[PDB]
Parts: sequence; structure tokens; C-alpha cells
Amino acid sequence: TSWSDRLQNAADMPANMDKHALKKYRREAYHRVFVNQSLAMEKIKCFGFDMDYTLAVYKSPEYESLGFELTVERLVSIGYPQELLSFAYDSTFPTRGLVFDTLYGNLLKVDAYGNLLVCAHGFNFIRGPETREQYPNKFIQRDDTERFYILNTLFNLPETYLLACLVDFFTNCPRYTSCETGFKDGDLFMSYRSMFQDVRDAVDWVHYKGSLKEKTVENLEKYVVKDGKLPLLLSRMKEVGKVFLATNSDYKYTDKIMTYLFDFPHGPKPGSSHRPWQSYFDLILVDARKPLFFGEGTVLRQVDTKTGKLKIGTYTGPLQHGIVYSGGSSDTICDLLGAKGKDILYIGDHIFGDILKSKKRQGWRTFLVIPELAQELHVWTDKSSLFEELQSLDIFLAELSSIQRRIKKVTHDMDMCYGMMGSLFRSGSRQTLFASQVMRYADLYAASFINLLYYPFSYLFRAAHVLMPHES
Amino acid sequence: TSWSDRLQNAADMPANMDKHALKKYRREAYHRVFVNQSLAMEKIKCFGFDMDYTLAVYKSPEYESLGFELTVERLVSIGYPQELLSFAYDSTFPTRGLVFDTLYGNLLKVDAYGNLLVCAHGFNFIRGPETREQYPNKFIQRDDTERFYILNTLFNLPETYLLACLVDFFTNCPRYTSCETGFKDGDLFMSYRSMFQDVRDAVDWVHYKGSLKEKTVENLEKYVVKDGKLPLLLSRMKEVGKVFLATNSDYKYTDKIMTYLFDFPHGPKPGSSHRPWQSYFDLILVDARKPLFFGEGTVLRQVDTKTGKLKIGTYTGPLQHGIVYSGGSSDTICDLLGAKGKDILYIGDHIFGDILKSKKRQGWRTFLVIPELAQELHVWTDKSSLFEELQSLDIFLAELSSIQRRIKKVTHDMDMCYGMMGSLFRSGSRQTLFASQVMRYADLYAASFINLLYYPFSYLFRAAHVLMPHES
Amino acid sequence: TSWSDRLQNAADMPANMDKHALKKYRREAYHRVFVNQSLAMEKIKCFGFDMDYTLAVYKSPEYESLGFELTVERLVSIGYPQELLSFAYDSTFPTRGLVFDTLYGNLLKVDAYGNLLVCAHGFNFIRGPETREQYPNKFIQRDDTERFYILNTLFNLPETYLLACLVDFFTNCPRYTSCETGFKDGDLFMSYRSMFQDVRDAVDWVHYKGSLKEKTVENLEKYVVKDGKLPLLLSRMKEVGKVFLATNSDYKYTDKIMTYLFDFPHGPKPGSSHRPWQSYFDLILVDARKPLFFGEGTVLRQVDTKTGKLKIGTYTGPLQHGIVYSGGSSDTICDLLGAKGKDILYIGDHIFGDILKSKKRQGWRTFLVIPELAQELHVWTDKSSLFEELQSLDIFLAELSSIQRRIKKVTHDMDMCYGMMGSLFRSGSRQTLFASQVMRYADLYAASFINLLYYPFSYLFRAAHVLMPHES
Amino acid sequence: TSWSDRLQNAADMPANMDKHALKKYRREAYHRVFVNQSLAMEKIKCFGFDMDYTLAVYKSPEYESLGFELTVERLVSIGYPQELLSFAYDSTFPTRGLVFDTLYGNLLKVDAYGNLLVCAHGFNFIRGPETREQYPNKFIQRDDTERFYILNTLFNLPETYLLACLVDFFTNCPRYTSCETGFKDGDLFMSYRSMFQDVRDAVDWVHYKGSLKEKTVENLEKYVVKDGKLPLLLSRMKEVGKVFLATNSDYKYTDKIMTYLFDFPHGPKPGSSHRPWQSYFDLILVDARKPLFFGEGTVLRQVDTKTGKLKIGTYTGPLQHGIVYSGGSSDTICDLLGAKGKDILYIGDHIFGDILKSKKRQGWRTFLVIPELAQELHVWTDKSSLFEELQSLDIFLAELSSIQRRIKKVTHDMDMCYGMMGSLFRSGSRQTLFASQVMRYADLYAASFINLLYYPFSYLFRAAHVLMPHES
Repeated sequence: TSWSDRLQNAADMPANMDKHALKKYRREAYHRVFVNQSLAMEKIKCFGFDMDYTLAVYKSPEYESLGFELTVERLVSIGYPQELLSFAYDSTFPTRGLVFDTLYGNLLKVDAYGNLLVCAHGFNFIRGPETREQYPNKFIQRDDTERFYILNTLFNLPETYLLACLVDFFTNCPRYTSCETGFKDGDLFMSYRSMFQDVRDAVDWVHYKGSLKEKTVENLEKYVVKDGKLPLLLSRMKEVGKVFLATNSDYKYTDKIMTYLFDFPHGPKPGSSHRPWQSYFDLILVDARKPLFFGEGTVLRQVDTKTGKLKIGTYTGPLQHGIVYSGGSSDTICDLLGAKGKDILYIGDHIFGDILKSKKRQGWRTFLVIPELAQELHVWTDKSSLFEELQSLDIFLAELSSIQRRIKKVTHDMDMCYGMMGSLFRSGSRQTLFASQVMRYADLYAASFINLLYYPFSYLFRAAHVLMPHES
Repeated sequence: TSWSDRLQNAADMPANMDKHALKKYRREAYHRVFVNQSLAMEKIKCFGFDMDYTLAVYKSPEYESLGFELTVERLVSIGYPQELLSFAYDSTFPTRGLVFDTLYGNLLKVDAYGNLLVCAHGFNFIRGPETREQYPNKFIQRDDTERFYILNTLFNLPETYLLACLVDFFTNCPRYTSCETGFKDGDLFMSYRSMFQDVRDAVDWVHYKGSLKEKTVENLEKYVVKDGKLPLLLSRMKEVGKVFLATNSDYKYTDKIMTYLFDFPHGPKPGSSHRPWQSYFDLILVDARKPLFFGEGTVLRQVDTKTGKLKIGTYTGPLQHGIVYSGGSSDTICDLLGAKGKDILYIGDHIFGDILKSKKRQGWRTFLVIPELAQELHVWTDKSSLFEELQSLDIFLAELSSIQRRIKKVTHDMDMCYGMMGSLFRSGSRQTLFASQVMRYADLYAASFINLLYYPFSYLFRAAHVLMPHES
Repeated sequence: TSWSDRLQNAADMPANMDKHALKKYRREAYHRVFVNQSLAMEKIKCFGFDMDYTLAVYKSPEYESLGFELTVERLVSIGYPQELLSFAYDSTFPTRGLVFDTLYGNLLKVDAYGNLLVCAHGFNFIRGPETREQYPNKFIQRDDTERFYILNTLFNLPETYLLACLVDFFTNCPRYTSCETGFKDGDLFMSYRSMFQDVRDAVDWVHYKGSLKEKTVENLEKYVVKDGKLPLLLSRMKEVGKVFLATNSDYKYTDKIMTYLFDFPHGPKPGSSHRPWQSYFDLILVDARKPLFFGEGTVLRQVDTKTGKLKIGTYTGPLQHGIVYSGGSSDTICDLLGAKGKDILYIGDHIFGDILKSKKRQGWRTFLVIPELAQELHVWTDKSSLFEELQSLDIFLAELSSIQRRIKKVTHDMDMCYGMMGSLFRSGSRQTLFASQVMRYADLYAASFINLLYYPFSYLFRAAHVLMPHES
Repeated sequence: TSWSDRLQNAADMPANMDKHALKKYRREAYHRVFVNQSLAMEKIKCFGFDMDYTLAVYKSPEYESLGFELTVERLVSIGYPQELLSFAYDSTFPTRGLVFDTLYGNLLKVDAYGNLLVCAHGFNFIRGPETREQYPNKFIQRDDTERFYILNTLFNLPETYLLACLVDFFTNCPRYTSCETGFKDGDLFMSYRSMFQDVRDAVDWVHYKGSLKEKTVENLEKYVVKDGKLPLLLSRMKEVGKVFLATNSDYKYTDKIMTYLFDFPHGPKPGSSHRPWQSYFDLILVDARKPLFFGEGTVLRQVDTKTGKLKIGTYTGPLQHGIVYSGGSSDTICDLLGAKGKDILYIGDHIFGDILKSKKRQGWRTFLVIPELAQELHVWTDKSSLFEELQSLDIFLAELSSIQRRIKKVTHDMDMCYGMMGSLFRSGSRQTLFASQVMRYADLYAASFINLLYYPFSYLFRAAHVLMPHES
């Protein structure tokens, strides 16, 4: 059972909008909205969305596997060895938010302070002492962006696995000599940095010039979660506020995906007339170029929705019914909808590029979708005894060395329940960078934004106050 | 009673090093070390220090007042009006960490997300609705450093007050016409931005070319806290590890100040031979140029300690007894002391420029000195009933509008106990940016680093684990 | 008769290598090498070449017309109006080296100091006084690269004409309102800057992703000058030194073009065995990325010449027979051929990107190919009486207002002999920027590098010494 | 006889303004204005000036020697060795426009293309072959400003000599070991780069914080050329146009110097009332910060001429009688005087920072003062036979190896007539970079701007047309 299997199982259920049923349903962790900062829903006047992995949640592992395959095929087409074609995507390896170290060719899982939690070279998981040779302080300076690339999006899952596959392959292939910073093949030297750039380039190519979009749209049921409750929630949002779409995707792809997401024989509820997807939005903006969108943005353009091409010129006119925008900036949205930042709840999956930037640059309210939570929550509850034992061991150690090997064992067994690179949110008792960023920049979070459907219009989401140590 | 009065009262006490007495003493909030991140003291092998406001804590309000007076005198000398000479420093106005908005000439107290907590134009404290005219989202983007300057050091206290004095003065002086972005004086327009730059320039001038250092050193008892327990603590640190000084100050000033701080008729304990200040350090580095120090730094130089001048050339030799370094980088320290970052506890007051940068760039352990805490803790405990009422009002409101005006009143009365700009750490129930940065980048904090004297050599400082909402 | 017609007529002649015949032949301006700086050919040890418009001179106006048509088709495909399809390339309009002013939508011909010589808005040539409205000092600051784009390559000829066509079209089309900085089409505003960027983008697209290369290679006789004397000259160069190719083009295109340029039933001379093009080069480097090539360059790669793809990795090996390089830097060439800059004569058409940069950054000797000279020289000699009258009028005026209108008339009539935008090298008696750059950065220049064939191996090219006014 | 002796001898002569006398006087090379670009004086409507080395020509070698001495004293005061005090300025060594190579510690004289003409390490003049070890192509890339500093101003003459003195001193002092990039003194390494920066810093210090200005103003007759013809020329300029001052110097220094330059018992002519210096200017601007002045400049301020301090605020008012400006930009001048660039003749000595930038950025007309020409012209005419022999040897060689050693000998003997680093304008038959920049950016040039006095109001300065080789 993948996280998208969980999401789709919940998607298949019709909405029981009885008030007691809703209250009962959102008690469950799976259908809950989690709160890092208090948020009064009555103050929200605009609800905004990203599309990819927010409205359109791609099914796992099928979509990652398609991405992986196409990226492999691209590398082979530019001259990588044929053996790459024997790789096959393995969803049990990558966890989101890993750091690729381009100097030494390692995948690293780090905490909020750059401390190493996990280090793998290819498929070899390096133990603490061997880690010190390359990381003397068990630390990386993560904003050294010339060296470190943080694999923070769900689109980065295939390349996370592919990087490890490639390091493994070159290491074990007798044609190459393993060196500290890459591989020697006679008079050719392939650094991990050059290899990483090739991978990054190929992933970008697959998305923008290759067949990934085409292959997705030709089998949307295979590749995209679909939920008849989506139009119900959007229609309810529109009763109390304005609704907007701001997506990096282009209009043609957006229209294909959104048309699919709304293709039911009814509109908001069973029995109601079907309505086009565009009718659910007060403002539709494509080619957003986030994160730049949250600063200067780009020139505001209008989409010719008949052709899918941009009209020639900058659009200087007002908001009108049926217009579709391209580019612009977050200020376009504010101006056209008559909103200030705190009137907006922006809903997305990209914890850096959208959620962090909308919060930091504009003071928008934020709702982070974390699709993996739909399954991570099942693991968390099913294996609560391991975490609780781990807590009790940390307690017992602190008030006091057979305990230390035991702390490692339980940490390992716990982490392995999630996958080879452990939980998105922690390794044993240590929180990841990703977890820290969620807590810091997402006001609200959940496995799906659909969980908003189970809270009433003016619900007050409450987080407990944070006190300093000297205040406690 | 100022915070430095509290510090000096505690400084005057001799050290009772009986183990029960120590344990009893550190129970008290005033003598406690507060813990944001767990830290095993046995793993610390090097203790490093800043000098100014860390080892050498300048007395308040006398030192701020001297700075203020000299800065005023400098502005008058460059052509500001004579009325400036009638200003007098008022310690009840400024709190550290305020933001000067150079566009509109306001001092702002903000939370970690840039939300406005307090806004004052001169001495006029602007209420919520009037604030919306200039700050439509009650928000600033604080890293817009062309517009906003954050007054984060204790050296910035005099200019914090001086900015408000100047805005008040120009506003109420009939020679000038108040405009949205500054003041018109016929065919001269003085923007708040130009005024701010003049103030900043004058403060820098007073420190580097004016008489502030000279006036400080001619009356050190007036201006600098002195504690006979300082050599005791440093001597104890040296029994278990290495001790270093890394200061932005120059050698001549450093030597004057440090000589004063160690000028007792004894060394570490009463009855012991006096030892020169330099003997307490394994490594002494001046002209550090932090924060650049924590990246590329500057060329490593050697001080001729006879003349106070730099020897000509880059120093390429080893660590030797009696050598004093100038410039260099944090890597110099690591190399020369044979330390990795996590072996180092760096002790300082500058929450951005030293503590944040040493943590983020190098993974050093950090101890933040917050001198104002020595008095803020007295206010916190004395007025606990106001905060607790505030908590109970927030609770009672949330589970449910005569309450809202009551929440404002109690918030105001609480804040005013600290001063006109409230607590360093909060306004009512909302934490400041400064508080958030302390929690994020200081492993340990206290009103004085002397509080380390009351914990045993291998003490384990414990912070409770942080759990995410869905983990709780 | 176009310049390429002149070049091809000379190309069709066999080489008479009798020493008297050669000396007689190079007397003629058409077959001469012109000298700005003295150059001792015996000191040249390496001869280097660019390919496009140097070895492979594209026929005019056919190649410009193909580029124009494809660029038009691309703009229409992205949403420009259908009327664009009625444009047809006109070789009588553009001269190379014009400046497009993106603010006001003008093509400008300027002197070396930025003084306006000619200003056209669409097809309207603006007279002196009307020019002052937009250019009050009849001057532009040409390195304001955000505003001005200098159209310096022969590849820029189609877009030079297309820009004027588009300004004309939008100006005269009643759907649009002409504004100072662009065109209003209801609620769309198309600035000249956005229009220019679209044109630039489309030209780049045609070259790199469109059908221009394909259409060229399918009819090389239509599109490329071919000269059986090319292998003779290259073979002679190889007798006295090393020969290299450094081209921005890719290997596959390079191989197609070069194979065509050497496709005769003989090698260097009639009767000799044909030899592959690669055999004429000691070093072949593609994907050069000039001008960056003359600084840091890019990573040195090796071409797999069987597939046309790059081998994976940086190439660390030596120069070997048959190897083809990609990327690298000018230092690669120097190192591998054992040359210093002054031992190299670099032969190319790109007066900025190759000739200026190789001279300024590396001190290479330079030979500039100026294909238009093959026809400009015919105009220069045929209309010498107009220029001489112009000289006599400037003389007679200076030693002294019916003369001023006469100076304008003769200037106009002279310029119009070259085309609507006049000579590449001057307007009347005023030299262009392009002329000044030729004099400054090209040691030698000619209509074709083939003219080197007519000078003996160790010829000394002589330029007269330049004296200052006070030295004269 | 120094160049300033020549200037002062001519300064002591009264103006004979008879038209025949003037025409006869300007025939002589010493009193001539030299012409690189034709310039119609009747079109000039504004005459602008720099002060230092333009209006105020400092006497040589006395002023260089004072600068040298004070710079030496500053270096000793910061810890350089006492032996520096035994140096004494030698005007026979430095020529203006040399390049200091901070890598290898050489002074280089280069041509316009970066080719080495002269290379000295300390006082050792390195011959051609030994030069190739460090400069394999006898070439430097002069805009590598991290490595090369071009000593282009007359203020740089003392440091030119001091750099050579220091390299000599350290080389020959047995305490130091000479290395390729600097000097080793035990565990101190002084690179030529660090040494150069110290020198540069010290020169700046002497000018801005040391006693150079004070020592100059206390003996103006010793240090500054004074010419009673100065007010006559400025008064004549004011009859036909506007006159402005734009100087980097501050008001107080400007007022001292200018007051001295106008301190005669008469005004424009003998017998006329004395008038204050300010009365000769329509616009006076100090603290100009050229070259930035010719781009964005700085904020426009007004000087309080009673105090010498700036008024507080940006000056927004009009041009009024008696106002003195500070900062601003070249656009301030244009706006306030109602001038376009070509209406302005800007008169200065700084061939980069003023003349080049005013021409390139604004299209101003330019008059370059070259004080050394007042003596270089005497050498040029007195030793014409050496140059002519050199020309005849170059001719005879070219149409054809006892000649090559002869070309070196005559080149050496010629150059040595000017000084150890030869003529400002050439080494033998090769022009310097400085010469090329004069020809390129100065419309007019002369040893003094006073030479304008000898040409009538609407004189037409003529330069011959430049033809390309193929046009000739």
C-alpha cells in the first residue's frame, strides 16, 4: 500500500456532510488538518492552489517509475552505457528531502542544523566512523549550493534513486576506477558533479521536451488520483471567498489535467450539473515561474485559450470572466482579488519554492500538502511501540553503554519500517530538515487539502503557544 | 535597577564551590543556564569567547548614554541642528531588536514572520488601524535590507533611541514640513533613509575614530562590569579543554579591557598569584572581522604585542606560546587547536553575527549571553500574574469581544513593565523575532556565561524533544 | 551581383601558383590582404579557423532569405499575425552593425563614439532635427546593453530587416495604436523591447531547434560557397605550421559542411588523391562557446565521431591523431599545440566575439574575414569620384552654406550605392563603429582568407606607423 | 628643467592679445593645442574644469617628493622597516602609466595591446629573453584588475617610484628571502600583492587623513603653478559661454587652492579690479566622485560655504547665484546649464576617470591636459635626429641583423633622454597604452589648457580624416 493508494481509497468515498459525521471523520489522523500556527478560517478570503502534487496527485510508484524510465532512456540516448536500461525504479529506496553531495557522490539525510543522520554511497550505508573521513564534523553547510543539491520535491524521487543506482553501477563496473570525486575511464574522468548535472539536465529534459507529459495524459487513470469530493470542496470555498490557481505548468497541460480531475457525470455533488473546471476559479494563472513569482515575477500575459498560445503583448486590462493569465507576480493576485496576504490561504506541496517563499516574502497563510503522510501516518501509529521504547531509552540513558547499541538497533528497525532512507520527518528521535521546515513555514498541513472539507466554514485551528526555556 | 546592576551585584559575590551550594545556586533563574538543544559538556574540548558584551559587559545606562552623547555631538559637528544637544538618553525607551523602516521613519517590533507587534513614529505609538495605511498586511519583508535595518546589538541601543528622538524633533520643529518619506526644509529634503545613514555613520565614527574607546578606558569602573569569578571559571575551563578569544576588537583596546577584567590582587582564587590575562588563553585572535570570519575570513596576521601594530606579512608559522593573531578565519582556530566544530562551545552576545553564523556555517556549539535577561527575569517572575491572566484570556476567547479589549489592556500593562518597547522576547503572548532566533541558534543561553561555573565539568544540559503535530 | 557572387566567381578560378602570377593577382584590391598592424608571417606557427562565414561562407541573399522566412514562420507559429507571411527578405535594406534601440524601436548606424549617422523607424529614415526629440545629443551610450543591441554578425542580417518590417507593419496596421515605446492593441501592450526579444528568441530557435541547418545541408550548392583552392591553402599552411579548427558549431553540422567544402575529385591540387577534411587539421575543436572560450572556457570533452555524441567525462589525455575535442578553452589549443598567442593567426568573421576577444584576452594575431568587402570594394572603386568630391567639399568648407546641403546630397547619393543603410564602413566621410573595430582589433583583413594564398610563406605585411599630432 | 618649470616660465609671461602675436605664439609646439578630432569652438557653449593637475598644476618634483615622503612615513608608522626613511624621491625613474604586476612585483610599460615594452623588477631592467619566463607571450591582459594596477595619474608618480624602491630594498636586504611572488621573513610572508595594497592604502591615507593637504596649503608658491593669464582665459570663456567646475576635491581645499590661483592685485587683466574665484563660474560642484559622476552619481547636496560643511538634505532647488553644489551627476550639470553633451568642452588631466568616461558615457567634448608634455616636447624636438634614424632603420630593415642590435641601441638611447622608464607616449617606435588612450578619447590636448587663450573664439580645430587600408 503506497501513499497514493491511501489517498485514492479515501477519494473513492462520497462526502457525508452531516455535521456529526464530519466531526467524527476528522478525529482520525488520516483525515485531519494538522496545525503549526493558529489560523482563524473566517479571516481567509481567498483560497489559492498549485496544481502538480496538490490538485493533481500523481500515483505512486507508477509516476515515479515512468519518470525514472524516461530519464534513464534520455541518459542512454546521450551516451551513457547500455547497462542503465537494466535499472528498475524501487520505491523502497528514496525518501524525499535528501541531499546529494556532488563532491563525494553521497546521498545524505540531515537534520535542521546540517548534522548527518544517514549517509549512503550508492547502496552502501556508511556507518558513523567511516563517515568522519569525508565529514570530519558529521556536518554539511547546506547552503553551499555549488556542492549540495537538496532533493525536496516529489518530482525529485526518481533522480534520488537514479543517483544511487549510477554511483553503484560505476563503482562495481570493472571498466571504471573509483576515485574520491568520481570515476576514471581511461582518459575520461567523470566527476560526481558532472554526473549529477547530467541527471538533473535529463530530468528537466523529460519534463519539458520529452514524452513524460504525453505519456501521463494518455493514461490519466493510471497516473493521477481523482476524487469526486474535489469539486464539492472548491464549490464550498467559493461560497465564502475567492478561489485561484497559480501553477508553474502551461495552459495546455493544465487544461488536460484539470479537465480530468473534474470529469464526473455531475458537478459539486452527485445529481448536480457538471460545470467546467475553469468555473471553480475566480482567477487562473499559469506559467507562474514560482519562486520568482513571489518577488518581481515576470510580465503579465494573457492566454488565448482557443490555441493555448500567449496573446502578443503585456496584459494591462482588468480581471474579467473567462480570462486566463500567464506569468505575473503574487502582487497580480493581490491586486486583482483585492486581497492582502493574510487574507490568503495558499495550498501547495512545494515546501521551499511555494510555501516558504509565499510566507517569507508576502506573509500569506500556508497549507502544505504532504502526500507521503497518507502512508507515513499508518506506519507512525502501527509502530508507535518502537518510538515509545526509543523515547524511554533516551530518558533512561540521560539520567545515568549496552543502552547505546540498543538505541542504534531500535532506531534502525524503526527507520526501516518507512524505507531504506527512513521517515520523511525523522531518523529515530532526530527530526529532519524537512520536518523543521514544515513546522516553520506551513501554518497547516495534511496528507491532502481535501481534509479541509471536514471542518466548518469558520473553524479556528489552534496551535499551543511556544514558551522559551526561561519562561517555562 | 538595570540589568548591569543585577550582573554587578552577582559579580561582587565570591564563589562558594561546595557542590551542594552550587546545585542550590543554579536552581535560581538568575544563575541558571537555559537549554534549547541538548549539550553534553564532556564533549566540549574548546571554549571560545567574544570580548565586547560577553567578557566585557558595559554598564547600563551609563555606557549607552556615553555612546548617545558622542553620536549626538558628531551629528551636530557635521551640521545637524543645535537642538540635538538638548536630547538626553532614556533607557526606558529602546528595547533591542527593533527594525528601523527607512521608508516611513518608524521603529517596528516584529515577530519571527515579520508581523507588526509595535510601531512607533518618533514617540507616537501607532494603533492597529492607523498602521494599515503604511503596512496594509501588518507585515514587513525583513530581508529587504535596502529598506529595513534590524537593530540587533547592544551597541545599537543608543541609535535606537536617537532615531526616535530625531523623528520627533523634525516632526515638531516648525522649520520643517513633515512628508511621508522625510522632511522638507525649503529646498532641502531630508529623507528618513538619509537621516538613518547619517546616524549609522556617526555611531561607526564614534567607535572607530571618535573618543568612545578613550572615554571608556579612562573610567573602566564606571563603564565595565568586573567579576573576580571570571578567572576562576576560565581556569576551570582550561583544566578540561582549550580556551580561545576571537574578537572583532583591536589588540590595544582588547589589552586595556582584558587587563582591567583580570586586575585583582589574586589569580583564579583569592590567595593565588595574579597571572596576566593572556595566560588564560591557548589562542588569542583579534581583528576577527566576524561574520566574514566564519567563511573566507581574511589573511592571518601576527600582532607585535610590544607596539600593538601588525607584523608585516601573512603569518605562516605554528601556534606558539605568547603569539597573538589578527584576522584569519574560523578554520584557523580549528586547525591550530585540533578541533572540529562540535568540540567547540562559542560564547557570545551577537545572536546574528556570531552565534547564528558559527552554528549555520560551521556547526559550532553556541552559548548566547543576553545581558538584559539579568533584569528581564526579575520582571518575568514579579509580573507572572499578568502573563498567566493573559494565557487564561487567550484560552477563554479561543473556546467561544469585551475579552478582546481586555486582552489589549493586559498586553499593554504587561509590556510597559519592561519599557516603552516592551520585552526583548515578546509583546504580550506573541514572541519576537529575537526570541525565535535565540531558540533556533543558541544551544544554551543565560544572562551571563559566568553561570557555567555552577555546573559540574561533565554536566549534560537537556532540552525536551520537539514533536510534530501529527506525532503528538 | 552580391558579395557571395563575387566570392564564388573568384572561387571558380584554379590556382596559378607561378610567382609572378601571384604577385600580379594580389595587386588587385579584390585579392589583397589589408594590413592594420605589421605581421611577419614567418613568426606564425599555427593557423586557426572559425567555420561559419569563414570557411563556410553562406551565399547571399539566399541564406539570409531562408533565415528570414524560417524566423517569420516561427513568430507566426507562436501567435504573431498572419500578415508577417507576406514579408519577403530584401537584401537592399540591412547593412551589418546596426544598433537596435529597444526603447524607441529604431535602427541606428553609429560612429565609434556613439554619434548617430542614420536613424530609421521601420522604413522611415528620420532627418537630423526630428532625431533630436529622442536623441537630444545625437548620441547613444552603446554599452547600455539593457537598451541597445548591436547587430554585428552576418547571422543578424535577417533580423535587422525583420525588425524594420515589424515596426513598419505595426505602425501602419489600424488594429494597433502607435505609442512612444511600442504598440497598444486594446488591453495588450507590445513594447519594442518585448518585440525585439521575441525576434531574438525566434532567430535562436531557428538555428538550434528549427529547420535551418536541415534545409541548408539538403542544398549545399545553393547555400554555401565552395572553392577548390581551399584545400591548397590549408595544405600549404600545414607545410609551415599547425592548423586548427575552433568552431561554435556542433560536430554533426561541422562534419556535413566541411565534407561538402572538401568534396572535389582531388585533394590539395587537381590530380592529387582526395583526403578527408579532418586530415587538414592538427586539432579540431567543436562546441567552442566563444567568447567564453577565451576566458575560463568549459570542460574539455571528446567527441565520439562515429555517433556524433560526446563521450561521458572530461578528457584528460594528450593530443592524438583522429581525436575531436568539444568545449575547452583557448589555453587547450595553446597547450596542445605548444604555442604562445603571438605564434597564432586566428581567422574569423566575428569581429567582437572572436577577433576582439582573442586579441584582447590572449594576444593572438588576427585575420578578419569580411565577406561584404568582396562587393563593397567594387562600389568603392566604381564610385571613387563621389567620395573624392566629398573630400574636396569638406576641405573647401573647412577653409572658409550652399556647400552644406551639397555635402548632404553627395553623402546620400554615395551611401545609397551601397544600400539603404549605406556602407558597412562609413556614412559619407564618417567612419562607422564597425570600421573602427576592424582597424583596432584585426591585424589583417580581407574579403576572404583565401587571399593568403597569393602571398609567399614568409611575407612581411606592413602597416605605416601611427604618430601623435604633437609628433607629426 | 622639469615640466612644471616650463609651465611656470610660460605662466610668468603677460598675455599679448594682439591678433598677430597670438597667431605667431600658437605656431610654437609649446603653446599649441593638438587635435585628434575636429572641433568647432563656436559650437561649444559650456567650458568645464577639473581642479587638481588641471587648474592647480602641482610643481615637480617638489610635490611628488612631498607625497613620497609622507607615504614612506606612513608605512614606517604602521610597521615597515626603518630603512624606508633613507629612500629619497627620484624624478628620473617613474614615467606615468606604468602597470604594477602584483603577482611578480614588476613595473611594466605596455603598448595598447598589452605587449611588454619595458619590464623592471625593483631597479633591474629585465631583457627580452628573461622576460619570457614570467610573460611567455610578452603580454599581459591589462583588465585583469585583480592582478594589474595601472598607475595613470600624476598622483601615482610617488607610488610608482616607491614600489620599485620597496622591491629593491626587500630583494637586497639579507633578513628576507626572495620568492617568486614576494618575500619570506621567517614565519611571515609578504606577497607583492599585500605590499602593493599597503602602498595604495598609505597614499590614500596621506591624501585623505594625513598632512599632505595641510603641507601643500602652507606653502602654495612652492607647490602650485600660478598664472595671471588664468583669469583672463576664464573671463573670455564666460563672454561666449558658461563656465563650470566639477572636482573630486572638497570645498575647503578647493577654496584654498582656487583663492591662491586668483590671488593677484588685479582681475582678468592688469589694471582691472580683483574678483573672487567663485565669480568666474556659473556652476561650482565639489565632491564630484568621478567617474561614478558620469553614471548614477550621488545625491545632490549644497555646501554651506561659511562653514565648509554640507547642508542637511538633498538639494531640490534651482541654480542660483552663489550656491555651491556637492555630489550630483553629469546630468546635474546638463540640466542646470541647459546643455547637451556636445555643447560641453570638459578640461582635465585624468585620461581614464574623466576624459574617457565623459566621452564614452555622455558624449562630452574633451580637452586633455598633459603636464609632462611641457618638457617631453623639448626632448622630442631636441632629439628628433634619434627618432628619425630609428624610422630610417625600421624602413631599411623591413625592405630586406647588425640592424637589429642597432635598433635596440638607438631605442635605448632615445628612451633614456626622457628618463629610466622612457617617454610617456612611446618606447622607441612603439606607442604606449597611454598614447593610444589620448588619441582615442581626447578631442584636443596640450601641456596646459591655457593654450586655448591663443586661438580665437570660433576657431575650427581640424584633424585629418582616418581612412581604412582598403580605402587608401
